[PDB]
Amino acid sequence: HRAPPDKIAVIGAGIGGTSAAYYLRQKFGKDVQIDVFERGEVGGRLATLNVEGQEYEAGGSVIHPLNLHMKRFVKELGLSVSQGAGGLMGIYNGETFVFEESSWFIINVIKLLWHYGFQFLRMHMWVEDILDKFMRIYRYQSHDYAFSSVEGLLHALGGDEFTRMLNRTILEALQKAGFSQKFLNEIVTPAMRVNYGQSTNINGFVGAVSLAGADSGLWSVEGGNKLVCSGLLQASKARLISGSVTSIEEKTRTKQTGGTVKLYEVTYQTDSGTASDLYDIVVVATPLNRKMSNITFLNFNPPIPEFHKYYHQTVTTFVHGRLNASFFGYKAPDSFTDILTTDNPDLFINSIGVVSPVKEKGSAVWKVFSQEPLTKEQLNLLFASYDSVKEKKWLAYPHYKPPEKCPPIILHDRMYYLNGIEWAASAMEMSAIAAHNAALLAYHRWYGNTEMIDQEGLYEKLKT
Ligand SMILES: Cc1cc2nc3c(=O)[nH]c(=O)nc-3n(C[C@H](O)[C@H](O)[C@H](O)COP(=O)(O)OP(=O)(O)OC[C@H]3O[C@@H](n4cnc5c(N)ncnc54)[C@H](O)[C@@H]3O)c2cc1C
Repeated sequence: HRAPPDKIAVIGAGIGGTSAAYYLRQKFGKDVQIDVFERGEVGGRLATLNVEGQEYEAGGSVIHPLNLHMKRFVKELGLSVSQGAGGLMGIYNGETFVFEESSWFIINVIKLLWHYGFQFLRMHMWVEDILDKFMRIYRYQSHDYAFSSVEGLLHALGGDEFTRMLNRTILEALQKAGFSQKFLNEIVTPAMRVNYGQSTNINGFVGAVSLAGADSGLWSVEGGNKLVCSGLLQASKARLISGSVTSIEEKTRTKQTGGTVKLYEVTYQTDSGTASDLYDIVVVATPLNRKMSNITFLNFNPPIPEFHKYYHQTVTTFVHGRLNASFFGYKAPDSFTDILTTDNPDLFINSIGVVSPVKEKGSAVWKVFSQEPLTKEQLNLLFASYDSVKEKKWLAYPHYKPPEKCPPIILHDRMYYLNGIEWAASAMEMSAIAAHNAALLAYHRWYGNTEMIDQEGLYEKLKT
């Protein structure tokens, strides 16, 4: 038994930050002060963007059914789900379509059998086994077990298989599993491009998450994914502070009872000028690039270990206007919503797809993933006409460079960093798992419940 903490800072009003605030509240009780910093708008990558009067998801867009944190949250917050359908889908290689979906599902079955055989089925079954192991996390989190390291977490779910996938490229992985060069370049690679704007040179684990994201049932939050952030924030009853955190420094206190412990001074800038406050615990729920969150770490002993890592640029470009169906090879096209690309370096886009707005109400609204800002020439070559154009540059996810070691969860004595998780998978639910885990870990670390940390073979014992 020990003194419960007075103040906790959470840096970042992301889905990660606000999820932390929520779970912290659940572990430390109503008493503890929780402050969430946000230099920008709540939601971070779950922003929207106004296009001819309506809001569209510009960052985090869809949510899988096995995203239980987001499911439980939308339920608890009483938000509505925009579980819509989609449309038609094709893969372009820079000459023609290696594959196009038909209106008859049986046609599609036939096409995919001829072109790929059972590889469609076999990937499914390989992915299910990965997912199935991964779902163990919920049971462990519902029983409050924590993990000090993204690797250790994965190990606890899938054992060595999962830690080896992290160090493998999803290409290596699927070749070792006997998937064909054809299927890898025609199916798998486009999926990587659309999802993570990178090729099959990304973490096997990320990649398998990616491939479940072609599973069906998908949905989004009606009104914006970013509502989930503000909704949790409210429901956690944390104090939201608009300011760009600049610096974080250890100090020593003096508990009335002659204490001598280590606090963290967080300095942040606002309109008015500089301001600061002292915290017993810190959770960083933003990436630690100097381009993404300029926090300086002062007088630490020992120094925070190396989270130095780089994210990948993806530009979401929205266009109200009609496509150039002839730029993909149609001439007189009888009658055609999403185009994915193969890894052809003559292409300048990752994907291009008609979108619906967040609210629920040709020449329509399109969404273009590109590595770089689209030039006038490329917009013109892309669309016949366009009334309006909107574009956000998004350090969106890691530049997965396997083999590599995920950034720590523990930066210091009582300072935790959840965005390490991205290097296993960048997704909404992944931020939620990390936040949950980060909260548990901090709690167990504060109260010294070492029986609850880094416990292996949990699933067996927890299994009936
Ligand atoms: C283009 C795109 C598409 C995506 N599509 C999907 C998808 O289809 N499905 C899915 O599940 N996920 C998707 N994601 C991921 C989704 O956005 C998740 O939210 C993501 O894993 C975490 O992003 P975040 O900013 O919400 O969280 P975090 O990165 O954990 O939160 C970062 C927060 O910290 C704040 N911050 C930064 N610096 C400071 C500072 N100095 N002081 C205070 N606050 C600071 C930021 O403003 C932000 O709010 C997508 C992301 C992008 C960019």
